[PDB]
Amino acid sequence: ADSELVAQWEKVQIKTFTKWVNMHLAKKGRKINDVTTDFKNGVELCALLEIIGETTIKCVTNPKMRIQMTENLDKALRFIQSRDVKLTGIGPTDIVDGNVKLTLGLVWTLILRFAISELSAEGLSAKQGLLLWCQKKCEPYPVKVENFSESFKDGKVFCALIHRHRPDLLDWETVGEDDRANLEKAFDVAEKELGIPKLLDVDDIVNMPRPDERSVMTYVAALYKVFSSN
Ligand SMILES: [Ca+2]
Repeated sequence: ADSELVAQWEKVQIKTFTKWVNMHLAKKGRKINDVTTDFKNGVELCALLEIIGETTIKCVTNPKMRIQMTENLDKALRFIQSRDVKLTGIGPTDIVDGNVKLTLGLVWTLILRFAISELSAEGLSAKQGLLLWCQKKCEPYPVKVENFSESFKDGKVFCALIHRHRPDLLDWETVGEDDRANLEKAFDVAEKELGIPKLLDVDDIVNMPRPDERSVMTYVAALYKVFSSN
């Protein structure tokens, strides 16, 4: 049983990555509907990189020629590899033409670079550090953190992550066997008391046999920032 739910994970990852883009685009009054269509001219990708890159690359803000959109992504793809990112096989025509697997692949490289990179340690993938991070925060709690898919489905781990850091924000006696209740618990606390938009749609977690791994990691990257000892 994979083919229909692989299509479902793609829908979900589009929504989560879109909402993750908007999180940064909102810091300047910008917003997009759909990451698979809204980077096709390069403007909002250049926009996003300026915010999270702390640079002013000059893009053509209302491209009327296909040439200008393509050149927009030239400047975008240039800057990304200036920040030590390996672009597997993504060129500008792949995003101007609106390819979904390569655009999601691009955005995931930005999430990995600008949201999770701090957790890679010379032989530890950024994914490895993040999970080991959660695992050590969740030792006190009756939860297993083995992955970023099934371990996060029922909501207890999102609550432990917040509770271990800020127990005034969340009561551990109120988490139970109702996944939707726990998920709404954590996402409404993080959204009101930590500054984190609801990048995960509760429907998309409760509904599927397990969540999209890269979506969950993106929300978890956001929790990781909000808890910085320094
Ligand atoms: Ca929904």
